[PDB]
Amino acid sequence: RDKIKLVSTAGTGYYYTTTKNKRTMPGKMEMKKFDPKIRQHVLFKEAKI
Amino acid sequence: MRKDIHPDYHDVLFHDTNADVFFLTRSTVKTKTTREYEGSEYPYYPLDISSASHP
Amino acid sequence: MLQPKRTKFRKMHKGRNTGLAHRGSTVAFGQFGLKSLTRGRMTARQIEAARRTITRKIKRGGKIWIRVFPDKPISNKPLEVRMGKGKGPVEYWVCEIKPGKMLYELEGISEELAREALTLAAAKLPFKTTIVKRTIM
Amino acid sequence: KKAARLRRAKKTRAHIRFLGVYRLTVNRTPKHIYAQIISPNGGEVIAQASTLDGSLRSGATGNADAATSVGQLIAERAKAAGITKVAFDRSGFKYHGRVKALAEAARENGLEF
Amino acid sequence: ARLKALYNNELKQKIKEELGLDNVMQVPKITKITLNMGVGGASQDKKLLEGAVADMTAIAGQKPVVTKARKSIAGFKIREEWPIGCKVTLRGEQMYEFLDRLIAVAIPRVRDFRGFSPKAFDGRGNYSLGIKEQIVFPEVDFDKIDRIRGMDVTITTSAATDDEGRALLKAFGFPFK
Amino acid sequence: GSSRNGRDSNPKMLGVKIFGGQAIVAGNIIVRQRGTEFHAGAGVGMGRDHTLFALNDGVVKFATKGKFNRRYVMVEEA
RNA sequence: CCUCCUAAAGAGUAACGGAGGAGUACGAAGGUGCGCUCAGAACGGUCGGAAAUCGUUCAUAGAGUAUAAAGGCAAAAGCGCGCUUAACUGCGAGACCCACAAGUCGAGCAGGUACGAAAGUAGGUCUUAGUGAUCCGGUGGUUCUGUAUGGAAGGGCCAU
RNA sequence: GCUGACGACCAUAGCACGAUGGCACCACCUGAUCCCUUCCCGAACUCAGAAGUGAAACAUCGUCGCGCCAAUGGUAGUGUGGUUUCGACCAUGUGAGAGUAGGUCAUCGUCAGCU
Repeated sequence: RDKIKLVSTAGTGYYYTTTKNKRTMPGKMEMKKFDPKIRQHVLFKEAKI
Repeated sequence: MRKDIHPDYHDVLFHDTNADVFFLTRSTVKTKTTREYEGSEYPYYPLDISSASHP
Repeated sequence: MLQPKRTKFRKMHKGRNTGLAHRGSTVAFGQFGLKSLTRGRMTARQIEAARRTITRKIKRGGKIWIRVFPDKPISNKPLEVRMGKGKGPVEYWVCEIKPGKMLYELEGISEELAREALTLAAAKLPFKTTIVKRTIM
Repeated sequence: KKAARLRRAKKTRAHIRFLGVYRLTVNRTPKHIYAQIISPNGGEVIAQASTLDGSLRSGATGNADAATSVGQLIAERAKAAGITKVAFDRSGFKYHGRVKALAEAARENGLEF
Repeated sequence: ARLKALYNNELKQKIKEELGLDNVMQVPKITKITLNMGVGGASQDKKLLEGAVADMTAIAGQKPVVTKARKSIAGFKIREEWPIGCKVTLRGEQMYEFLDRLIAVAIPRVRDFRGFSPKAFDGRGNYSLGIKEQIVFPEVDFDKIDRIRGMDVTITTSAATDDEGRALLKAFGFPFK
Repeated sequence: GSSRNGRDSNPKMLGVKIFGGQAIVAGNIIVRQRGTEFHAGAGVGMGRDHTLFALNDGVVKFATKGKFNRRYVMVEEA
């Protein structure tokens, strides 16, 4: 269960650290999380940690 | 009875020649040949044996 | 050699033996009863020896009831071993005995022969015993 | 089955009792529909409206229109009794049909919930 | 639904008269008809299910449902939650029509059949029968048939007692025991 | 014979923290427990580890209530 | 490190004392709304049996709860479906535990969000194990600093 | 007098057996056009209705068959002081569990409806 980092679409740079399993989910996962810099929910993309 | 998820179901006339008996009931089976019936025209499937004639 | 076929736990604590035998002080199954006046531990070998002597005396003329069973295990340590380094295994099994407890009962035999057999069993056993007639109440 | 209906109403009943607000409980039958407002303590009825009321007794009861009416009358009665904020209790009945019409009538006729 | 029309008019009254029941409402009725086709081979080759669904749909006249196994047995080598069986439930107007078609055609075509055992009833008024071969029903076509499979039919009746259940069937005319 | 079993876990300090008839303020932990040995009635809230704590000021009260004869903890405004 | 006993009915309490587990897993196995109730026993029924699936009668849990055990679980905390990301950000009155370092629970406030018709619930998973201080180095942000001044290097602060 | 909704209490409130109830209410019950339902099924849920029945369910009534509750007395344990043969005992305070006599087919609150 390698660690992964989530990067906001906006480019603020605020990121979330979470653990995922490559075997059960090799594809990137997209989720909506709150972004303090812009104070709005935005899409997030998996990024190398 | 949910719509569109069920088999084709329609009126059918089942006759026994030996017993000379007519039965009306709705069945999915389709028949190439139909017999005229005074009530209306629905398809014909022949029966070799019938329950009433059956011993 | 009476012994449980299987036990939930292999080893058991030493425990403490106190109090009178409120339960098991009344004879039910048999007319003739032998009771223990002193508390102590009853070994399976002791039970077997008393059973064998009673059976030999009755010669299949009476029915014997055993009210004592050695469920409790006893752990003993081997020689030339220092104290500690784990508890010892269950060499033998004993039954806790309290004053007044029923040990053996007899039925279907004459009183005198039963008394003689009970005397032999008492001689084998480590407990002071007094024969007690069965009482309805 | 009334047993199952009470079984599936108890979650909402308990949550409303925890909230400690006045509760608008509904109870509908194939013939009649009833609505009553219970105090936060749960043992006092302060307002009621059913199709047993003389206004709509000799009429088409057991109907969506009857539920709408009962909602309107219990809404007026709650307004006259001083209740403005309640928690709706469908009492296990699906929020739909006659219960839904009752709730909509009560919600539009003075009560806000 | 000739049987549905007939039961209310004729059969119900004669059943009440025959059993001497105090009240009309006591008179029993057939609540539901259920068809079960459990097969072990399915869910391993995975070809059996499609044909079973096709024949079951054709015979029943309703869309069947695939049950999922709730237990795993080493001897049968069935893992949890596999589709091993298919069942359908028929009631009311459509049930009465299915029952009429069954009495009309399904049983007579059965080969080497003299009658149904009288002990089949469980004692609670319910009735269960088993059909050796699915081909007997007229809906299916013998020409394009992959394989022959047997079927189970269950009839549920309100009466709690077998004598009244059997009399209810007798009024309908279900073939003599 | 070596039966190697000399392990144990650290204490968790569970049990009743405030008893009946005691003055209590909002937020006081009343019972630390595993599962619902005690349940939360009026005035008491329930945490993710089944901790019972006072939602408001008052006096702690213990009672056995309901069909299941459960033990309940309440905070009465007194 | 976690569970039970030892442990003497608050907490705590030792032995090379008696017994077992942990160094994980899950983007659903979380959230919400709705709905549902298990293990077995007997009877009947094609293959089909001790036991597959189907139907009926009892069945407060004799089941299940990802996992060891204890407690708990019907408003189920157990089992399904729809939509979803609260597995949020800034905190947090007040407590438990505690030599310290730590650890635990927490209503409530503000912003944004998900579900619901709504009152409302949601700051991960029924809880208790799934863990490692500092130093050093790397990375994403930051105007805070910037050895004459403007930069830069390096350093600092937040996240990891 | 009875019925229904929501509560107090959670078996002395339960289970089991038998009886009564259809003017209101309740429940079955009629149909699936419509709203809404089924991983199939109007079973449940939902809608529109009264042809029929209190059969089932539900409510009320009666009992001691089960269950449950339960004394008095005695016994066991036990804090304090003393004694001891280490089992226990004495003075004082406290006092079970089990069992026995016995009790039980609940008691109430708010609102609405028929009488």
